[PDB]
Formats: sequence, structure tokens, C-alpha cells
Amino acid sequence: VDYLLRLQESISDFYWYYSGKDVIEEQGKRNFSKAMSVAKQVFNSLTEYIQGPCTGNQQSLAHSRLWDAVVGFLHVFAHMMMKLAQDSSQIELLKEL
Amino acid sequence: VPVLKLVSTLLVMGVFSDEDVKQILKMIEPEVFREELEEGLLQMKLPESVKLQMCHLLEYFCDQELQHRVESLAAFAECYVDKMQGNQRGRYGLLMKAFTMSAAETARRTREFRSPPQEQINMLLHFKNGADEEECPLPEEIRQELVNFHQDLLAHCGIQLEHKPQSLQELVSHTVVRWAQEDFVQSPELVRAMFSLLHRQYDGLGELLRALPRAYTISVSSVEDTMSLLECLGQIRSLLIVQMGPQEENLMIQSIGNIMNNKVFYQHPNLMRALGMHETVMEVMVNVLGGGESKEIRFPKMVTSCCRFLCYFCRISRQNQRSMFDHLSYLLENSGIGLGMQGSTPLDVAAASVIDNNELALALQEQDLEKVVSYLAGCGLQSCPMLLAKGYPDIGWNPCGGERYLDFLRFAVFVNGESVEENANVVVRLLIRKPECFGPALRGEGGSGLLAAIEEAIRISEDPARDGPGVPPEENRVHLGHAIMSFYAALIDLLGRCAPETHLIQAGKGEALRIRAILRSLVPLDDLVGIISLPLQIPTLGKDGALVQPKMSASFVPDHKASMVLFLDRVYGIENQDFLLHVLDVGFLPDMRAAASLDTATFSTTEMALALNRYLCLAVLPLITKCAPLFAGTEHRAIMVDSMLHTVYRLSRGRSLTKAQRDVIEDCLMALCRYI
Amino acid sequence: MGSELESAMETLINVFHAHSGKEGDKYKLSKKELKDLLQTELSGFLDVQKDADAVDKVMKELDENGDGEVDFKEYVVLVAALTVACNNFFWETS
Amino acid sequence: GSELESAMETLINVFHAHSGKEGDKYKLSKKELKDLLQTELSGFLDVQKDADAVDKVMKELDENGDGEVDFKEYVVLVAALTVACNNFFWETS
Amino acid sequence: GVQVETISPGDGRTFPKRGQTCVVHYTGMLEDGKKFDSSRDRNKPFKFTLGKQEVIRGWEEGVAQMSVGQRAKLIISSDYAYGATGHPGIIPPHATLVFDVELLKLE
Amino acid sequence: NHIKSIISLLDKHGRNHKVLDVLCSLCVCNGVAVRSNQDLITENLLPGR
Amino acid sequence: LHALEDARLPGPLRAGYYDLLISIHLESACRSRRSMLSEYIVPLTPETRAITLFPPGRSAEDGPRRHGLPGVGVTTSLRPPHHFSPPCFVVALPAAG
Amino acid sequence: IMAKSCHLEVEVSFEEKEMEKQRLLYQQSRLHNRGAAEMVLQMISACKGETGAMVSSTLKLGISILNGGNAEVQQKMLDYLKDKKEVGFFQSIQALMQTCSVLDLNAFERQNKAEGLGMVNEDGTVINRQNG
Amino acid sequence: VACFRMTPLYNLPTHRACNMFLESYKASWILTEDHSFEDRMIDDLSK
Repeated sequence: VDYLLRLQESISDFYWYYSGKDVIEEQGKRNFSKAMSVAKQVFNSLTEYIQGPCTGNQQSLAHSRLWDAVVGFLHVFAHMMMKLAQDSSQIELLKEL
Repeated sequence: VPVLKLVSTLLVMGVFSDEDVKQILKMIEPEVFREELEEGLLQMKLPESVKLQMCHLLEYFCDQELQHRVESLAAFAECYVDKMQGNQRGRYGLLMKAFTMSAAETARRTREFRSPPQEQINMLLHFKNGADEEECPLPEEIRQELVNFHQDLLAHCGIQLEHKPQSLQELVSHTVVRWAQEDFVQSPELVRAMFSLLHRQYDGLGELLRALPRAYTISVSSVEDTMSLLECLGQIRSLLIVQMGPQEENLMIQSIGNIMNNKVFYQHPNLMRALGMHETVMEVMVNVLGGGESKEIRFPKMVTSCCRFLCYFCRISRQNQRSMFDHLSYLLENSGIGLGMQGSTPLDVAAASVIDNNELALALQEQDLEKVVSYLAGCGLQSCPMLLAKGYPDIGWNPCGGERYLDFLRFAVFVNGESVEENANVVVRLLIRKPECFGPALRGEGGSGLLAAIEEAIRISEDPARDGPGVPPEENRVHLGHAIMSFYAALIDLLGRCAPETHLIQAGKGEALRIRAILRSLVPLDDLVGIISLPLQIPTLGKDGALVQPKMSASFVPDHKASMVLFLDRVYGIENQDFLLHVLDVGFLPDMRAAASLDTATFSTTEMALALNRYLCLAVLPLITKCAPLFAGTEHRAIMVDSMLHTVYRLSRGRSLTKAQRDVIEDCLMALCRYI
Repeated sequence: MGSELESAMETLINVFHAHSGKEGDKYKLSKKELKDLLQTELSGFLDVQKDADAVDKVMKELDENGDGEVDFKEYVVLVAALTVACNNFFWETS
Repeated sequence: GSELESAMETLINVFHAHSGKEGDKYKLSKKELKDLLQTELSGFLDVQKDADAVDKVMKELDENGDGEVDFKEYVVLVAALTVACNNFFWETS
Repeated sequence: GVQVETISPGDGRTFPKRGQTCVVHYTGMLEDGKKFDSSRDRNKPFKFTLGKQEVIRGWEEGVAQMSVGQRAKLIISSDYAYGATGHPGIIPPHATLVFDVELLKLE
Repeated sequence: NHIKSIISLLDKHGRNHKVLDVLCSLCVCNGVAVRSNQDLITENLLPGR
Repeated sequence: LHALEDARLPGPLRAGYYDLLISIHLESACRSRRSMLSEYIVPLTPETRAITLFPPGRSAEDGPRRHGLPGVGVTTSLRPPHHFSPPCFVVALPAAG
Repeated sequence: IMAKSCHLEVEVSFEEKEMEKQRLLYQQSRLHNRGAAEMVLQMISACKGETGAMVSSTLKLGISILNGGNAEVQQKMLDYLKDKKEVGFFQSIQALMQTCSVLDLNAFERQNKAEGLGMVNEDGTVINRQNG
Repeated sequence: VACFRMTPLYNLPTHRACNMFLESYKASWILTEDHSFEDRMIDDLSK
């Protein structure tokens, strides 16, 4: 959960960096792709931890700081979907997101 | 075991001849190594240690086969590259015999040859999967040679696809597997040797691929110098396994001197990076430095020689500089204690590793920067035990080491005449976070100020028993007054270099504006003007013709003012006519008058005269040239303007003056006269 | 003066002795200044010169000849190399 | 360009105006380039001051009987006479 | 250092001259009777040229006195030998040396 | 002085192989040779015979 | 040499004498050569040109299926020679320290 | 080599899929029947939380032998961990996580500027902006 | 201006050309070649 929170802070900072620019460049798209791949793997790991279900792991995550990371992802997802939908060339990145 | 140890030692020495090697191979395995007791040593059911010795023998023979592969590849390269070069000459001949009939094709063909030679070779060689003539000019006749050689190499390595082995690789694999099957080996080193041999036999192309990085080809003429360099490198390598002493120090110095003198060190830096000479020298240096850390750096001369050698190795080529940048952190770790030797240091090696390279400066790490900043903070906090033991008065901080760390930070931030914004910002934040780095003068709670500190340092220099021990192997060791002045000059120089760029400031970047504001807050303008106004001691003729020359090592010097001028120019900047005239009247013009007066034959070549010449030409005259447009409409300070013009012209008419310095002076004069 | 081709040789003579006077006595020359002489006075040619091979050979000559001994023969032959480099674009030399 | 450049065009124009004789453009056979060199150096060769230089050129004219001689060797061989007469006239340091 | 005692006779007519190479077989003993060197073990005769200071002055005088085909015992004082420094690890300081030298031939 | 004391240990206590082992350890450690120790041991032990 | 060729020596003493010979005479040269064997500097000599992967033969198309005997043949990779000094204890020591 | 031993190779037939699963299981059996799981756990514990090629290879081998949620390998690992009761394994895992990196804007800006800057020298002779 | 300036390969000494050829061959031919010895090695070691 802590690593996921570090990742979501980093992704939010990167999105704030690229918010002003109208079109994301190739290197920015590549960095986004790597970050989202890592985040996807971390989410898969958390889902594997909690499914079954494991009540202890469920309670641990509930008391943990997962909620803040999910909030950061919600904000980033909304804004990034809008920005990337405005542009057609970034369709692959939008699919990944 | 003893006989096999002796035989292995002799083989590794290479003393054994071809007939002897054939006899040894017959003993190892009669049938397999048969040209054109029957039981062999491999099949003789021996103990485990004897198996270890046999494994060593097999390792030697496998290494010889690898050497054979490398040499065959080198020879084929010799032939094939000659073929390619000849055909390339022919193709250029035809392409030039083409009278620009169609530019669309002429340029398309000539871009090939405009490309760098490495990419030329890559493009020519790129036909493994099949390519047409247009993409790859190489004819099928030349292509077939490479295809045949590649097939031969794959067949030799066995990747190209019995009850008896019939080959060394098969024999080694079968023997290792049979030993492991027959017995549960209880010897860890035996197991490691067995499985290393098995892996080498199975991965033939992997071994060659890993070996090639260490393969180099040299012309026949370079053989003698290359052999001498190999002898010196072998000496240096041999010294890796012995605690350093006097004989070893002398040997190491001689080896490094000969290596630097040799031509191959310049003509083939890639060979040297492959040999790993830089890493060997660095390991010797760091071993000796670590030895006796608390007491002192034993054998200072050897460390100085190694640091000089590594810095000059960096200077030779950019790739070597990147190689040393890779190890930067290690050098920064070992650069904790220094200046006890007064020569070159691992800090100097680190500075050379990044000097004048934008790529490396941008790749520099915040961790590396913070390590040096922490060292600077430690220097600003504690005093130097070596100086205290010598008997120097306890001041409470180490300007001597602070100056070295500041020099490294300056080389990091400032590259090729332009500040590196990222490193400058990081260093500024790191320095403000630790205010002790600025020193006791700028130390906030009770800081006297930079001007007061420099005046106090001048008084230290004037006063004996406080500048030095007062109870001289290198010009009387060090002087605390000059050390304090040097520390503050280096600090102000580093801050001025960290100053943002003019085009960034004009673009209005908030980060740059904030950094410039922080620097201005740290350094007041009036302090800089006063320091630039401080009077410099000038040589005078007295006491029956004796020359009273000021002692540069122990006195205030023009370079300290030059750093302040750089800060004033980059951070504050001169934008007002009144300010320009005030600074010129107070600080610059007296120094120019003194430099003119020291133009006489007696004082012309004095150290202070040369220092003033350098200071003016590199700090002041360029500033006045840049500020020349402000001199328009200065009829009120007509007398001062006339005096300045006369002084500049008198400096122009000066001896013992380099051509570049004369050019700067003359350019300043024309720039002034254009707008006055 | 006199024959035009002769006058051209004395123009060579005077241009070389311009730098001979500054560094040596009258005839002795050093590559230290021969480099500047060639790169400055033959600046007009290299602008229109497209024989990259020959100009590269000259750029190799300069770092080869840093030892700093040269005479009229060396200067004239190397500037002849420069002029043939420039003009061999203009005219075929094989 | 500098007046040295004009001297270079002088040499190249003379070489080409006489290369039109035999050689294509930047080539010229010795059978004719010899006539060029004596006729054009007539002043120098007539005021020759180094008997060694003049005899070397008088033997060169026969040594290079190949009907092909490049511009570098032409400039070198004319400079052979020129520099000899030069070093005779002036002090030579 | 030097005292020479003849163990076996020689020709008596030929003696080494300066700049002339001597081939010898020697066996070095300390004055206590402890062997420290011998060329016969290496099976290779020792060759040295006179007047070039290659060997110690004890040899330079004793071999000079000796004649071709002569065997002799040389007693070389400490100072004519390595002396106070000695040869570390082999010869102790201030050690007199006793050598059994046979002069094979001159070349 | 330490090396000479260790050799006097052999001199006074007898021919003990553990003293020889200690002297051997003095020469080399972790594949690094101490030339001063090697030379001192040689000089103080061997020439006596 | 006598210890090397002796057969009645105890095992410990025989091994000790073999290792003593190696240490006294061969160990330093062996170490230097082993250190230098890791690199291959190939001069462009005619001997180098003469080198081929497979010995001249007709057994198979991709060179003879049989390799050459390992370690036997021409090797042109640069290895510095060995240097040895005669053991002599009657030569004059250097006058200097 | 051991990691590549386990290959993990239009929808295929249902027999094809189960049959591929059977090879993957047999190949993982060849390893974990010989202590590969204990070796992987021991190596991860021995790395002591310092990242490197050693721990990378160990993790790749573990993934290779665990691909498909191999229950036998999972039980072999659990039994070893519970029996040895060592904390080094999880301490190293936690240190490795703490060392795992994230997106860095300062590094991005540095790389952008470095790429923007170009070599005047020939690409073959100089690096020409090739860095990791 | 370097692009305008020619960089012929044939105006390059044979030893430097050989080193460049070795690097390029290693990068493009030796490295690209694929050989799957892992299965065979593991089977042989297991038997």
C-alpha cells in the first residue's frame, strides 16, 4: 500500500506537469505507460492478497492508507481521460489508462 | 596432486611446447586427442582433489580454445574490412563519376558516406536477415564470405546442428556429468569448477560474446610500446595484493610515469578502458587511502600520482570521463579526508570526471551533491585535526577543506560558460538547508558579514601568532588569513555561478527569479562593493634597492576580488549609470591605476603585477566593455572618465602582457570610445 | 610586375615572408603561424571548396605539423594542395 | 579573398591555359609543360643565381619524360627555381 | 684481506688479467662451516669478468691470484665481503666467508 | 621487537609448530602480503641456521 | 629437484617441496600470465592472417568436423615475456641504499 | 537457465491447453523437486535488501517456478519459511520495496535537456546521447 | 558542417576498422543469433 501511495503521488505530480501542455510528447507517453504498467501490477497483487476472501487482509487494507491512493487515482483518471480523449493520437495511452 | 599442480603451473606460464601439450593431451584422454595404460586420467577413477586439478587443466584448454576463436575472428575481420574498404572506394569513385544527374538519388547515396564510420559499418553489415542492394550496397560476393565465416563460427562453437566424445566440448560435458552422476561431490570448489566448465561448454556463443569486449587489434608498429605498457600494467596489477610500502610506492610511481609517457595510452584509450587500468589504479589509491584513516594518509606521493593519472585519463577522452563518472560516488566516499597531502586528491579526480561535460553534469546525482554538501557542513562546523596537531590556532572551522568542496561544487554547477539550472538549484537549496556551509561570517544568528570577515582575515594575516603556529616544506604550510579569504571567495564564486541565466530571468521563470532573490538575500551588494574597494598591497622599491614583494600565499590577492566581481556581474548586475560610476570610482579605477603603475621594468613581471593583469583582464575590463553603453551622457564625471580612458590606454601600452589580455584591453577601449 | 606568372610567384614570396618576418628573421617560418596564414588568407577558397577529402587532409596536416618547422617549400606545396582542393570541384583532376 | 588568393588563380589560370595543349583539364603532358616552364620562368632562369638549382631543373626536364605531371609537382618544380633565386638575393637569416 | 690456500695445483703460467672473463665453480661456506651457496648444485659454472665490480673484492683478488685449472680455498674477511650490511636472509652481518673455488677456464 | 619475541618463543620453548603457524599468519592475511613482516621474519629467523 | 623425483618422501613433505618449488620459482610468473590471459590484443601480423577457425581439411563443408588439438598451434595474442634472475650470492650488492 | 527451462508457452483446443499446462507443471517439477524453491527463498533472504542482478535473477527464477499458481511450490515455500522462522526473508522483501523507484520529474527534465543537447562530433566517435 | 564534411570508411586505418567491425559483428550477428540450450542442458543434468 505504501509503495502504491508513492506511485500515485508520482503520477499525480507528472500529470500536473503535463496539464498545461496541449499534447503529451512521446517520452511523456512512454513514462506514463511504464508507470501505469507498474500500478496495474501492484493492483493485481493487492487483489490477489484480498480475494478468497481474506478477512484479515481486507481489514488491514481498510485501516491502511489505500483510500488516499484510490482518491489520487480517481482524480488523475478523470482529468487524464478528459485530456487524452480531446486528442486522437493518444488513444493507446487512453486504453491503457 | 603435486605433479598436476606443477604441470598446470607450467601450462599457465605457457612454457610447454606443442609436442609437450600433445603428450599432456594424450595423457588426459588418448582417444579423443589422438592425432590422425589405455585408461586416461579422466577415466582413471581418481579422488576429488585430483579431479579438481584435472578441472584446472580442462579450464586451461577451454581458455585456449576461446583464444583461438577470438584470434580467428580478428583475422577474418582483417580480411573482410579490407574488402569492404576497397569496395567502398570503388563505390565512391562511381558516385563521384555520377554528374548529379538526379539529386534525389545523389543525395540518397551520399548520405551513407556523410554518416559516421561506425554507422557506415553497421549499415554495410546489416544484411543478416536479407537486404537488397539499395539498402545494403554490399555485393553478394562479399556477403557470402561473411555468411560462410558465420556458419563456420557456429559450427566451431557447436550451435550448428555420440557414444564417444570426439571433441573437447563433448569430452568435458560427458566427464562432468559422469562425475556428478557417479558420486555426490563433497567438495564445493570441485562442484563450482565442474559446473563452470559445463556451462562454458554448453554456452559456446555466450563465452565468445563475453570475451570479445576484451579483444583489441593493433598495428604491427605499436607492438613494442603495447608490450611495454602491458609490462607496466602487470606491475600495477601485482601491487594490488601487497600492503603498500616504500619499494611498492616507488614502483607504482615509476609504472604510472612510464604509462603516461607511452604513446599507446593516447592512441588507444579504448584498449585502456578494456584493460581496466583506471579501475586498478583507483583500487590501489582507495586501498592506501583507507589504510590508517584515523592517523593520516600514508604515502601521500603515491596518492598524488594516482590522482594525477586518473584526472589526465579523464582528460584524454570523453568516454574515459564517463567511465570515471560511473565511479564518481566511490571517489566521493573516499574523499572524506584530504589536503593533508596538498597534491591531487580523489576530490580532484571526481571534479575532472564531470568537468566541461553537459551530459555528465545533467546526469549527476542529488545524492552525490548532498554528500559533498555534508562534507562542506562538517568543514564549517569542526576544525582540522592535522592543523591543530601542527599547532595552528584553533579557529573552529576548516576553510582549507571547505574551499576544495566549494571548488567541486563550482565545477558541478558551472559548465562551458553557462550555469546548469538543475544542479545550481539543487546546490542552492542544499546550502540554504545547512547554513553552516556559508561559514561563521554569514552564519545568521550573529554573523558579522562578509566585508567584516574579510577585513578580519586581513588583520589575521597581518598579526603573527594568530595566522600561524608561531612556535615550512611547502611555502610555509598554510596561512589562516589567506585560507579564510580563499574560502569566502570560493563560496561567493559558487553562488555567482549558481546565479540564473539572463535569458531565463527575462523569460520570467519563477524558479530563476526565486533563486536570484535568494542569492541576493544571502549576499548584500554593499559588502561586495566594499570588498572590491579593499586596498591591495603593491610591490615597492625600498631598503637599498630591495623589492618589497607581498607574499601571495599569505596575503589578500586580486582573485578574491575577482570572485566578488563575478558575483556582482551575474547576480546583481550593473544597470544604472550612477552605480557603474560609483563602483568604477571606488573599487575598479584604483586597481587599474595600480596595474598601470606596476608596468615598469622593475615590477612588470612581479607576481602581484601578473595577478592584477589577470584579475583586470578576466573580471573588470570585460565588465566595463559590457557596460560601455552606460557611459553615454556622463559629462558630469568628465574628469573621472578621462582618467579611466588614460589608465586603460596606459595598460594597453604594457609589457609582459599576453596577446589575449591585450586583445581584451583593446576591445574595452574601442567599446568605451564608441559610446563616449 | 614583369611577366604575370612571375609576379604571382613574387606575391607568394611576399605573403610567406610577411609571417617569416614576424616569427623568424626573414626566411624561417614556424607552423605555429603557418596555420593562421593558411586558414586566413585561403579563407576565400575553402568557402567554395567542396573536396571534403582534401580539406580533411589539410586539417590532418595542421595537427601533424604542430612541431613547428616549415619553409617556403612546405607552405607553397600545402597551399597548392588547398587550391587544387578548392578548384578540383570546379575542374576534373581525375 | 586576399591577394594571395589572386596569385593562386593566376597559377591555376596559367596551368589550365597551357593544359589545354595536351592534358584534359587539370592534367598536362610534360612534353608541353616543359615549354611552359622555361617560357614562363624565362626571366628567372635567365637571372638564375644558383647553378645547382638551374642544373637540377635542366636534369628534371629529362628525368620526367612520362608525358604526365601533376600540378603539385609543377608548383614544386617552379618553386625550386624561385626559392633558389630568392635565397641568393636575400640574407637567409 | 683475502687469504688463498691451494687445494689442488694449477698450470702456474696463466693467471686472469683485467677485462678477461673467468669461469669458476664455487661453494660458499660461512666461517662456522654452514653452506649458503654453490654453483655445482645449479650445475652451471659461474662466469664473471674482472675489473667490472660484479663480484666482491675478495673474489676480485682471490681469483686474480689463482691460475687456470686451480682449486683453492679463499678466506674473505667481513669488510672485503658484504660487510656490516650483509646479505639479508643469507649472510649475517660482519661474517667472514670461506669459498672453495675451482677456476675452470678463461674466456 | 614483536617478531623477535615470537622467534625467541621458538628459541626458548622448543620446536613448536604452532609458533611456526603464527609466523606464517604474520606474512599473509586474506590474500594480502605484508612485506615488512615477511622481510623481518626472514632476516631474524633464516640466516642464523 | 631431488625432492621432486623422490618416491619415498612422506606425502606431506613431498607436497611441501613441490609447492615450495612452485612458490620460489614459478608462482609470480604464473600469477602475472594468468592476469594477462584475460585480454586478447591481436597484432595485425601475417601470422594473425594465417589463423583460421578450423585446420585445413576436407572432412566437412563447415571446416573439418574435427577441431585442432586445443592449445596447439599459432597464437599471436600479445603476452609479455617472463623475466628471471640467476640465483647468485657472490655478486656485489648495489652501492646505493 | 533454470528460469528459461519453464517455457510458459486463435484459441487452442481444450486438450492443447491442458497438455501445455502439463508440460509447464512437469518442467516446474524438475526444479522444485530438487530444492529450487528453498534456494530461491534462501537467496532472497541472503541478498539482505540490496538490489542487484543476483536478486533480479532469483526473483525471475521464483516467478518461473511459481507461474500458474503452482500449489505444490507454494506449499514447499510455506513449509520452509514456517519451519526456519527467519525474519531475513521478509526484511529483505521490505527493503527491496522501499528501494523500488517511482516517476521522477527532476530526472525527466534532466533527461529531456540532455536529449535536446546534441554532439557536434561524429556519432561514431562520441556517445551522441545514448544513456540509460 | 560535419554532415557536409565527408567521413569515408576507406580513409580509416585497418586496425580501427577491424575494431569497429568486431563491435558491429558482435552487436548484430553474434548477439542476434538464438540458441536454446536450456532445455537440453536441464534434461541432461536431471537424468
